[PDB]
Amino acid sequence: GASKLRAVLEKLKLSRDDISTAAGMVKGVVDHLLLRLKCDSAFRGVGLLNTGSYYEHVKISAPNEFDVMFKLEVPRIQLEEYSNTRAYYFVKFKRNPKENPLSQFLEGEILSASKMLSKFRKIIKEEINDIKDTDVIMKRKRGGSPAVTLLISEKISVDITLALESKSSWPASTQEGLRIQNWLSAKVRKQLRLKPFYLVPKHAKEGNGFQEETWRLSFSHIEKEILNNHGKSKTCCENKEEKCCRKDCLKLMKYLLEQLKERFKDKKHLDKFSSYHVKTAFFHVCTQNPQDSQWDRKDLGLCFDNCVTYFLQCLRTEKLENYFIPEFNLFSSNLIDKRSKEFLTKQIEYERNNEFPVFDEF
Ligand SMILES: [Zn+2]
Repeated sequence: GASKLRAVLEKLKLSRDDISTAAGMVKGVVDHLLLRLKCDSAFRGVGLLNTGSYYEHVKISAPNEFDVMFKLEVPRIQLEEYSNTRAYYFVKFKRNPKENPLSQFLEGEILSASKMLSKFRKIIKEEINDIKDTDVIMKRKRGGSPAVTLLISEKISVDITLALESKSSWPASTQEGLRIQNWLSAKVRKQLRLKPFYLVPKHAKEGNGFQEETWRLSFSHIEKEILNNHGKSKTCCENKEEKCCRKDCLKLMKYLLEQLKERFKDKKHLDKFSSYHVKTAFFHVCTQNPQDSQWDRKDLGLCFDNCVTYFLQCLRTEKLENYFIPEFNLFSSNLIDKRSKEFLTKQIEYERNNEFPVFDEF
């Protein structure tokens, strides 16, 4: 019916106009840090990957939560796959034309993420002390995950991820991924694979067996491009007659998971599940439902139910392929325990049967 769902979207947007003030505060700090990082020998070519102000909001429940990614271009990269995981690689250099300033970040022959991150945190920490025009402090240490957490005016938090940039062709593991031919045409897919790919140092809970010095592929820039150009029609959501509910279904699905995680934060068995699992499942639904008529504004309740049931199927069958790397199973028994998915399945099933009481009125 979406009468309830519409009411949900209306309160989430009222908080995003309040964000614009804090968004400018993020940009000011980010621009300042980039200025210093460029003055460093190793971080000479750093910069923002995508739109700096108002970057990713992993939490939509928390407007104060901010996510930022820094790109560092390194040419002539030799990627060695780690144990056929297909999502994690070792970074090596080729031929050594001459020693690079990045040689201070490598152990043995592989490029160490720990060394690069350590100096990265030190340079940032040095700067926020020299900033008294804007009250900022650094959080420590969040388990060791690459994200550096800063806090502006004691209310908003900003996570800064350092990523490597490669303008070479996408790895072989992404060959059969990004299947958007029926949805966004083979031309667009081909254009997207011409874009550079990115490497991100491993998570806090990696989890083993990981050598601790491997890097994970990142295509968040492609995901954003798809989100802003989601329609089968080139004018989708550019006029009143083509206002689909794709983005809304993604928000509701992300907000559902967050509300569930907040509800069971004492057990910490929904913490493995992140907004990226939801985001991954959503892209698959878009692939299975490429027509814009399958995402009509009037069928918001019906469209959201499809996203829910598909996510349920992914839990039961324990299959959730990475949208770019097919052989990478996000819901594999090695990444998340089976009891966790069954727990999440039961909770979601309860929400579907009782018209999602966790959403509203609140
Ligand atoms: Zn649209």
